[PDB]
Amino acid sequence: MGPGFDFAQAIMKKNTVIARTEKGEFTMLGVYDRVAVIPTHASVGEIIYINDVETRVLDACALRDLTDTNLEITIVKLDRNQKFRDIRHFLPRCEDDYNDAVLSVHTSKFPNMYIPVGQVTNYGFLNLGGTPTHRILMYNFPTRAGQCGGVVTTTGKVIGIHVGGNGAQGFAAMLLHSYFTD
Repeated sequence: MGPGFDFAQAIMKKNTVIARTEKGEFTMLGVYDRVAVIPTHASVGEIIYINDVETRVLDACALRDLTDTNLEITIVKLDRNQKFRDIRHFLPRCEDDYNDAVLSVHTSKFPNMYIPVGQVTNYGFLNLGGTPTHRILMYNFPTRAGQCGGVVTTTGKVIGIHVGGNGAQGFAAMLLHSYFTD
């Protein structure tokens, strides 16, 4: 409807796949080459389904900060025959607050879903499903089951992936450029 949704759509159409693990279907953001991200609670194994194709996982790393605190981001390298468009130049370098963000989801259950979530707070610490978690972004939308892995964007930046909610607020794990240096 506007330039927020325009940027979000451009990311969804070229840089997302549907990932299925034993824990469900997730929006998965492809970042560069065969490297993607997914919430750590997806519990990625040796094999994952990507757009319903059986795919070997070449490497998977559950990120933690240097306080050894969960970040709730898993980086996955996929044995896929095709590279993602490189979107690393759209990743923020530092922890920040944002105005006017969109949360975008693409699954069997929620195809082509775009939610204007508004102001995003650098929340920091969250007890997420009982796990102390750092680098959490917060937005005031009643997000629901099925939105995990959803991509959070502003115009020109990909800032996070949706990892939880409490019925009134939603929470995303930050994406930072430094996670994807190669």
